[PDB]
Amino acid sequence: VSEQLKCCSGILKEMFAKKHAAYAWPFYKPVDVEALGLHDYCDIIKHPMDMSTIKSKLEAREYRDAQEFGADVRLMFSNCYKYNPPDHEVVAMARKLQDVFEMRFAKM
Amino acid sequence: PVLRSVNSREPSQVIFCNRSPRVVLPVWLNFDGEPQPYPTLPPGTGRRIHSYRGHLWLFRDAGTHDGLLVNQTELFVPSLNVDGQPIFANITLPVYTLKERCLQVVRSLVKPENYRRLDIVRSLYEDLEDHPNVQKDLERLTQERIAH
Amino acid sequence: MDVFLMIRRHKTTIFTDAKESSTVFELKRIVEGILKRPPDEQRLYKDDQLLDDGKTLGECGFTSQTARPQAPATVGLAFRADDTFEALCIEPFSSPPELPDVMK
Amino acid sequence: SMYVKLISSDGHEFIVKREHALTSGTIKAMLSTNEVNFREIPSHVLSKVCMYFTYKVRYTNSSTEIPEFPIAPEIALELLMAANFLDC
Ligand SMILES: Cc1ncsc1-c1ccc([C@@H]2CCCCCCNC(=O)C[C@@H]3N=C(c4ccc(cc4)OCCCCCC(=O)N[C@@H](C(C)(C)C)C(=O)N4C[C@H](O)C[C@H]4C(=O)N2)c2c(sc(C)c2C)-n2c(C)nnc23)cc1
Ligand SMILES: [Cl-]
Ligand SMILES: [Cl-]
Ligand SMILES: [Cl-]
Ligand SMILES: [Cl-]
Ligand SMILES: [Cl-]
Repeated sequence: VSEQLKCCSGILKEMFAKKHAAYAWPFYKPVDVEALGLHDYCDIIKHPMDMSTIKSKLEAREYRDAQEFGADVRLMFSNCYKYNPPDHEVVAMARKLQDVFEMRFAKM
Repeated sequence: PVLRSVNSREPSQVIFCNRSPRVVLPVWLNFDGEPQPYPTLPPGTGRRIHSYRGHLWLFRDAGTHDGLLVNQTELFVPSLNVDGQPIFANITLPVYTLKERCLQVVRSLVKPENYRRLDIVRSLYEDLEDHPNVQKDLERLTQERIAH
Repeated sequence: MDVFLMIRRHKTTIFTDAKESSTVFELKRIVEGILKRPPDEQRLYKDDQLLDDGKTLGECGFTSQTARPQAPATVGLAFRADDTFEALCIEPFSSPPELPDVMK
Repeated sequence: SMYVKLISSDGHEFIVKREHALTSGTIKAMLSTNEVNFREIPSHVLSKVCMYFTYKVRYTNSSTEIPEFPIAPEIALELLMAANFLDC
C-alpha cells in the first residue's frame, strides 16, 4: 500500500515535468477565478482541484490509498470538462495530460 | 499594424493595480494591432491577471475617456515572470493640461448636443466634440514608433 | 512633508512653498525677499489668529494634507503702517457667475 | 528664485515663481517689473490657474500617485477659457 503512494507521488512528479509543460501548466495551481474573470465557476464547480493541491495532501499523507489519489486527479480533469466546451483549447490540454496520467496509473 | 501583441502563448502572471480615482478600462492590443476592451477596474482595487509575454496593454479612464499611465508610461508589456515573481502594473493618473482637465469637467456636465449652447469661443466647441479615444491615441503612438 | 501656502494681504497673493519644520520667521524671510519688507514689519495671521515667529508651520496647524498644491492653505498678512500695524484686511476674490442652464 | 506678478482684471496681484508661471505658453511668450496684466481674467479664475502651476510643477516627472485637479462646476467655463487663452 505504501508502494502505491510512493508510485503515486512519482506519477505526479512526471506530470509536473517540463516535457509536459506545454499542456499541463493551467492545472499546476488552483483555478484563479479572479484572474480569469470567471463568475460562474464556483457555482458550476462544486469541488475544485489542481495538481499542487494533490501534492500538499500527498505530502500531508491525507490519501488513504491510491484509489483516493486518482479520484482527485479525475476530479481535476472533469471540472475542466464540465465547465469548458469540448472544442476549447483547455479541454484539449486536459486530455493530453490525462493520457500521461492514465498510462502510468494503469501500470502500478 | 506595428503596435501589436506577439502570439507567444507563454503565460505570465500580472497584477493590475488601479491607483486612479476613476474606473479604469484595460485595453488589450491583439495580434492584428486592434484594440480590444477588457473588464473594468474599480478605483482603489487590484486583481491578479493572466496574460502572456510580449502582449500590449493600455489603460483608459472609463469616465473622461482619456488615457491613463501604467508604470509611468502609456503602454505596458508583461515580461516572463522570474522566480515566480508577480509583475505589477500600477495604473496612475497623468498630469493633464489645464485645458484638457477643464474639458473633462465641461464634457461631464453638459450633454453633447448642448456644447454649442455654452457661451465660449467657437474654438472650444470643436475641442468639446474632439472626444478622446483609444483610436486617436493609437495613431499618435504609431507615428512616433514609425519615424523612430 | 512640504506645505503650500497662499500669503494674502489685501489684493496681493503669494503662492509659495515651505516645510512643516520651517518656522514662521523663515516664512517672513520669504516675504522679505519678495515684497522688500523685513520681518519686523510683518505679522503672519491664520484666519484671525496671530502667528509667532518661533513656531513651526506644522505646529501652527499647516499640514501636508491640508496645504496641497491644488488647494493651498491661506496665510494672513498685515503690514506696519509707519507708527503701528494695520488691520488685517484680505480682499476677497471675485465671484463666479450663475451656473448655466445646460450644466449639471 | 525670481518671482513674477500676475494681475487679474479686478486688480488682484498674484506673485508666483517664474518657472511655475512659464507653464502658460502665453506668459512664456511675454517674459524672458516682470509682470503680466490680464484684463479678461478675474481674480477667482486667475487664482485657480496659479494653483495649477504649482500642481503641474510638483507632479510632473513624479513617481507618486497623482491626485485629481479639482474644478468647481461654477468655474468650469471660466477656467476652460483662461486655460485655452493661456496655453497651459
Ligand atoms: C477580470 C478582469 N478585470 C480587468 S482585466 C480582466 C481579465 C479578464 C479575462 C482575462 C483572460 C483570462 C484567460 C482565459 C479566459 C476564457 C474563459 N474560460 C476560462 O478561463 C476557463 C479556464 N481556461 C484556462 C485556459 C488555459 C489555456 C488556454 C485556454 C484556457 O489556451 C490558450 C493557450 C495560448 C493562448 C495565447 C494568447 O495570447 N491568448 C490570448 C487570447 C488570444 C485572448 C486567447 C489571451 O488569453 N489573452 C490576451 C491578453 O494576454 C489577455 C489574455 C486574456 O484574454 N485573459 C485556464 C484554466 S486554469 C488556468 C490557470 C487557465 C489559464 N482552466 C481550467 C482548469 N478549467 N477551465 C479553465 C484576463 C483579464
Ligand atoms: Cl485574492
Ligand atoms: Cl511521455
Ligand atoms: Cl491564439
Ligand atoms: Cl522577457
Ligand atoms: Cl500694534
